[PDB]
Amino acid sequence: TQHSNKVSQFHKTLKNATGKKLLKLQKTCLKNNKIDYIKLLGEIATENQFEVTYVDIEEKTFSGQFQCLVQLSTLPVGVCHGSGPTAADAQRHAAQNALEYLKIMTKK
Amino acid sequence: TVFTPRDFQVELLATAYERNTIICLGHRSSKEFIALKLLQELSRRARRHGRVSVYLSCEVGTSTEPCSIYTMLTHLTDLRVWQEQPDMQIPFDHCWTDYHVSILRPEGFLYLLETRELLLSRVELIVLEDCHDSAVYQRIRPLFENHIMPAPPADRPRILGLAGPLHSAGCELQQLSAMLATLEQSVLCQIESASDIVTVLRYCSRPHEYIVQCAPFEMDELSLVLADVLNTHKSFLLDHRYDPYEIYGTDQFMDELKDIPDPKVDPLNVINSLLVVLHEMGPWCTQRAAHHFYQCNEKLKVKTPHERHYLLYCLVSTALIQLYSLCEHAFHRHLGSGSDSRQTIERYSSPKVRRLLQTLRCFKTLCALIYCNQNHTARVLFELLAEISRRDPDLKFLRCQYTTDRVADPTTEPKEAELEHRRQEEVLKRFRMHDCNVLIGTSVLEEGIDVPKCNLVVRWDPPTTYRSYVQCKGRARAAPAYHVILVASTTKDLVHQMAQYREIEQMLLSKCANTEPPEQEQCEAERFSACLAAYRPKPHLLTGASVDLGSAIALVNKYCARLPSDTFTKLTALWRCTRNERAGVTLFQYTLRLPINSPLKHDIVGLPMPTQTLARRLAALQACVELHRIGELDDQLQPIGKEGFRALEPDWECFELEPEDEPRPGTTKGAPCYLYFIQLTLQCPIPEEQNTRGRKIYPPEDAQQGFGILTTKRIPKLSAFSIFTRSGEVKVSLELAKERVILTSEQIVCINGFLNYTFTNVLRLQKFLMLFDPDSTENCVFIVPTVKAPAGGKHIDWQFLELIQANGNTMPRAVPDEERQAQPFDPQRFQDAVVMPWYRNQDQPQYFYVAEICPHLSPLSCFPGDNYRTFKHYYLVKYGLTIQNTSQPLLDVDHTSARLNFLTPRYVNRKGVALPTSSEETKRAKRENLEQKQILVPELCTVHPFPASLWRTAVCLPCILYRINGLLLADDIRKQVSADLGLGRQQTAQEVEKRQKQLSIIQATNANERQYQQTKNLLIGFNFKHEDQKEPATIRYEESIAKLKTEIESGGMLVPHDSMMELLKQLLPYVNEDVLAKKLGDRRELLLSDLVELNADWVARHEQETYNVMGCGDSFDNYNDHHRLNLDEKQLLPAGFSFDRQPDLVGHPGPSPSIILQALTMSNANDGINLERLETIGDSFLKYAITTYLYITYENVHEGKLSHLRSKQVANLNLYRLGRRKRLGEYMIATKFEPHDNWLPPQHSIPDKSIADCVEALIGAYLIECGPRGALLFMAWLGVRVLPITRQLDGGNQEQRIPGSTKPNAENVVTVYGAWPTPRSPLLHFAPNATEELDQLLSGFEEFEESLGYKFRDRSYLLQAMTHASYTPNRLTDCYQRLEFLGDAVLDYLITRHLYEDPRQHSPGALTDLRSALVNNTIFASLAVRHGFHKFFRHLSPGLNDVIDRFVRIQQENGHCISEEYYLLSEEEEVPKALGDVFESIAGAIFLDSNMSLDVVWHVYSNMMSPEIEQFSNSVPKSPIRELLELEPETAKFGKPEKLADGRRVRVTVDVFCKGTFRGIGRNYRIAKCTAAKCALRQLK
Repeated sequence: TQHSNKVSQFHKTLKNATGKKLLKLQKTCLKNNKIDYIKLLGEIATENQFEVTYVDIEEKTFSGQFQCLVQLSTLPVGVCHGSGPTAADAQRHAAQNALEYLKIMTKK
Repeated sequence: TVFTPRDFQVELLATAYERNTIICLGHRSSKEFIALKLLQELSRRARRHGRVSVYLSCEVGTSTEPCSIYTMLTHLTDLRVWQEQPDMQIPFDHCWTDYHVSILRPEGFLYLLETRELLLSRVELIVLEDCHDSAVYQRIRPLFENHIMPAPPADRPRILGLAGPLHSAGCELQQLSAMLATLEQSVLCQIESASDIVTVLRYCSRPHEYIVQCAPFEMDELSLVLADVLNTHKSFLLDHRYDPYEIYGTDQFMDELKDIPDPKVDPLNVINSLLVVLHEMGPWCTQRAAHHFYQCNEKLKVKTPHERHYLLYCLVSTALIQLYSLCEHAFHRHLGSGSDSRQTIERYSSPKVRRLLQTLRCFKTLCALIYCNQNHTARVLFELLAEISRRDPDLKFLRCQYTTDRVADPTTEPKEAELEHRRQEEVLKRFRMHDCNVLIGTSVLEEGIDVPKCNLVVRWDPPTTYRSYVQCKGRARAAPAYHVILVASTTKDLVHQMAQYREIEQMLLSKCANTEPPEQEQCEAERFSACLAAYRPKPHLLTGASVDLGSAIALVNKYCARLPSDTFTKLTALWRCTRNERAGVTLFQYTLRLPINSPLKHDIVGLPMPTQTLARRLAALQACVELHRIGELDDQLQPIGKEGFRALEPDWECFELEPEDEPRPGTTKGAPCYLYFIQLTLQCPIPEEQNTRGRKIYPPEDAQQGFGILTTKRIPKLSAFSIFTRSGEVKVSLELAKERVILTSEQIVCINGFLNYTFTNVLRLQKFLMLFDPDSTENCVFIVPTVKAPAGGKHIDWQFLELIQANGNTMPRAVPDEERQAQPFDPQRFQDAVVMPWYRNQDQPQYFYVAEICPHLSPLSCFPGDNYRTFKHYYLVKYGLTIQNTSQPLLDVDHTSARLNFLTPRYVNRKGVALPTSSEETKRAKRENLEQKQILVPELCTVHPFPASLWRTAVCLPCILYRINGLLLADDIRKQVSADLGLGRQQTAQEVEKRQKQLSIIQATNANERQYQQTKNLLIGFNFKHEDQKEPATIRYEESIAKLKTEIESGGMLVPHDSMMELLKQLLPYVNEDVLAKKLGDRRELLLSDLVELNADWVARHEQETYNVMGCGDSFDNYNDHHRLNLDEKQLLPAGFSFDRQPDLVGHPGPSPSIILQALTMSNANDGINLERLETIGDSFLKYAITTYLYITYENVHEGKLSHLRSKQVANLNLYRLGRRKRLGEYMIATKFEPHDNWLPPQHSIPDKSIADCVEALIGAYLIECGPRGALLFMAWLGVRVLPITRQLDGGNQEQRIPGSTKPNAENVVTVYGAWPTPRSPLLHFAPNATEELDQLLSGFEEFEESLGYKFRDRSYLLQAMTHASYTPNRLTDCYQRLEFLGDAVLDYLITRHLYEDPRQHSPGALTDLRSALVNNTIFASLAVRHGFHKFFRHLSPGLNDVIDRFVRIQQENGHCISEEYYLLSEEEEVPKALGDVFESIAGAIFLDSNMSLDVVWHVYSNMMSPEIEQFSNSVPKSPIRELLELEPETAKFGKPEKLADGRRVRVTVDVFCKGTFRGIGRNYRIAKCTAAKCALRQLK
């Protein structure tokens, strides 16, 4: 029954931040392409005292589309991912999934 | 907590006895059980005609490890058994002639018959294992084709089959009906429905069956976004291409490329499960499920060693974090203040949940069991119901629990499998409290596990097996019961499913033998409920308890369920149906046998009657009448109990409490008097090797002065003993004084002054703080000194007596130097005198002895030491005292013993190394104070007048003054017992551990994992079909299902988702109306005797009746109503260790008071010998004193009532009450041996158990000398009447008084205690040829004759002792559990004496430990198996046979042995009881087959029980571990077992007061406790 306290602690912890980048994320329609998603994710990585770890896949799809994943080194850890036509696009959609996972997480 | 008991798995046995039958059960254990029981039950009929009993199976020959059935039947019942391993040559020598059961393959049976080795007429019973297979059908088809069917029914054996449970065989319904037809025509049998399902459906009523439809979920924002989240994670995980070649790329790890698991399959399980939970139950259910999956998946993160596995498991955990955040906001977006969340809860609940909730709303005694075929589904359903019960005020009245079918694998992780079992335990114990209601199970509660009545049963999953649907139906017992299946347009196929299973039910119940009464017969009973008179044993009581027709079957079922027994034996009534056709009217007639434990064993036959239910009500009414007639029912009509029964009333005299009973009581908290000479003749002097003092030996008879006894009371004759003083071994005898002298008063004053000087200053027994008077009526003992004559006589020495009168104050004082100037010297004066050093410490002087006269010793000689030159210088410097003369030689002195108890007539010289030569209370102190050896001066040592040799005679004898007060009480006990007797006259271990664990687990192999095999084949397999054809019978059910479909669609079942004279005339249409009007009269209610009179009139007017044998009633109703079928269904010896040595009755004095005074000695004093030497025989005699009496007085009452009689009469409270009546505690001494304090020659608080330990101890006094017999007379003196009592008048015999004679009454009635009656055989001859059955049953007992080594006279007590409590086919005798009841006390007494009478002479605590370690029920089972008592026993009860098969596997793969059993004894200072207890029961037979002769039992049992008891004797259980168990006020507490890291080792802690805590390791609890005690002893020396 410990992990109930763990999941509530993590929800309160990543709702306890005071970043304006999170508010800019929340109000903006995040289906927009104008925002620098990988760079903003690195900014929030430097902001909230952890490592964003971009790791590519070693195995392309049956459709030949590249896959990337993002490790959000919190306690517990977030894992997000993206699949894009390039490694840049796979990392872009992976950093995207990281940001709506935070927006899902930071919605108070 | 009541129900309706049947003989389930035993109707199968009955129907397996008459008719060719095929049985359908699930376990393979119950198939082997019913198979073994049927082979032994037909074995007697096989053995008389020398036939061959065959078990046909196809799981034979798979292992050289023995097959299960071969194991069962070779070493668990009577039969010598052969199994054919698949590649032996099948020897033809004696494998069927001198072997009863052959378990064969059907091709082996084909080889056996086609070679003409065996005749089918010599084949008794064949049971065909797993005949529901088509492949087994293919083997058994030519066996019936060539051999079985061409044999005539005159030449046929009995055919039984075993089948998988055909109510869910792997077949559509046309194959099912074709299968039932094909098997019932092929195997020549009848199919049988009866399983536990069929039992709870037959005699518990069927619930109302519903299908309830559920509306689909109406998806919204949150649900669709959750579906988007899960489909996103699913699309990414299926978008993976996983390849360990493309990740690891390790060519050298080909084994590890496949051993590394997929990182996807547990993400697949979690995400598929959350998908399904959303898809059906909803997003709230998905939320709680996802939270619980997060609980387990973070544990899987901790467990995970690899890298991509950790990546994907962290991804799954992140998804769960997400889903909790989405559902948490969307369920908290409704959570404003003043808002109830329950509307949103029910809203996001699917209408599957809402429909469940209105189903639960309809139940404002709720008992709801809810299935679901998934465990986390049960957790989330639990969580919904918990949140509902903690929020909904409508549904606030529930207490909900759950469970799982995920017992973990014990080969890896059993520690939480224990917690799984503990969880199920705590849930069920809260459930059956009658204070808790709602359960949410899984398929763990499907079969095997039994749950009480539970009215509302909701199946979540649509059933895919029959068993779950119908067993959920069966868990709904309490009518009105509601079996509701939920469904969310598959309603068509579910209605079709209930139609399929409904025809499966109606093809079950039609294929029974026994039937339930339909609603018509219920209505007929309801109509006729008042037309028959209410039978009352007390009809005068208006508000008395009544038994009508209607409640009589309930009361007979209660009588069968209130007689107590094992939980492995099932006891129930046995009615049968008999059809009699009279006067154009069909009549059903029920007979009614009560089982063999009840002593009504004659059949009760009913009267003919038009229907089933009315006839059954009448037959059970007859049973209630005759059972109250005998007395097996009481006046209040409940069945008898162990505490609700009282025996015959003059025996109840021992159970009224005492005035001291009305620190809990009963628990552990001038006269010529008699003269004799005390002859002390030295027989063996002390050896010079044992003469550690290095002095001369001083014999007692070298002087001519001795002593004598002068008493007014009689002195008995005793055998000669030997006092072992420091001088050696002295034989002590009493010479008969030829002279008897009249008393002289002043010479008695001389004697008394001499005794005062002796017991004050010589022997010093009379201490201060004292009063004493040696002149009283109670004893007149005068111990006097005499002088031996030169002619051999011993004349009285009045000279020394008057000398001691004038000098009874011989006291050295401050001797002046002038008298020691004048003091002379002579060797004869100190030749044999006592020397007295006067110069220091005069008030408490010490007296020393003369040892050697040395002419070379002088005070002028050199002092042995450089401290002083001479003895003069040494004495003068150290004390300032002057020795007058130094010319004389000096004296060698000897120091006295510092201990009175030097007599102890068996050993003091061997006991002399114990304590350093009387322990030196003063010798070591004085030799420390004087340093150099005591060479003393004759001038400083004056003469004591008591001679040295007379002093050495004086120290052997004394301290008898309380012993004379002690050995009068013992002789008084002898006096009253011979007064009321007639007899007598008035004038490595770690290697061992690993080997036994390996052997135990890997050689059991049929543990409770067989129920798990049933579990893993339970809902999954349900297979096997033969064929189907296109016959119209299939088309027949193609309307029947269809019309059943209409029934399901017309019953309201599917739910849309939005004249008493005519009463008697119908009662008796075959009895004419005129006679009924004659018998009516004013009597409005006809008694049963009236219908008996009508039947007696009618059988007198036609004498030819017809008969009928059908149904669940047995052919074991048998002889007393059948087996002749005559239409009468209307009414009715080594002398070494001899127990019967028996010294002659008249001519023996009785109890010699020596052993009485032994038994009058408390162990609180523990003066050498204590009462505990004989107390342990007393209790273990007194059982066999009482029980045989309490067996033979009440010879036909079931034994558990007698057990309460034993437990109240051999109580320590009971023996304490008896000793209160006899007052022995003041006659016994519980004070220490202190002459100062508690020595009163002419209060000792006693524990209440010790008084009991007193009383039975007295029994030992009579128990060698009289033999066993006369102590019973003492028991007859004691007030427990253990002999049959013959009341008489004054016979007046003149040769002798009769043994057993009592005191003359005031009305001159003479009471004679004759011995027990030579008993009646139990052969209650209701049957004409019961002796023919008595020798029919016991084929094969000549081996039981030779192996046991005893020949019986009449086998009546043996085949009582060969009858289990559930063994109803035998109808001569009772169960064996009356010869338990006497066999336990007989072998208890025999073994307790052979422990006591052993020449090695074990200690009292050793005697208790050797009782509780030499013998328990385990060694009874072990030597039972060694003597083949498995191979000779009879029993018909379920569960017991598989349990004791595992136990005898423990004996098998070990091969009998002593090792495992004495090992478990070593933890015992149990898997069966019954096979242990049989060695008691046969023992009771040889108690009364041989007419109460214990010698017969012992000489028979010796050559069989020798090496075990010499092994337990050579194991030496005589350790100080028992004094470490004692020496414990607070100083040896033992902690609880604490299991260590490996589990197979325990550490036991022992805490010791003010000395610390010690801990010991071991392979279990008990060896750890032993090692902890050994460590406590090793560190506590």
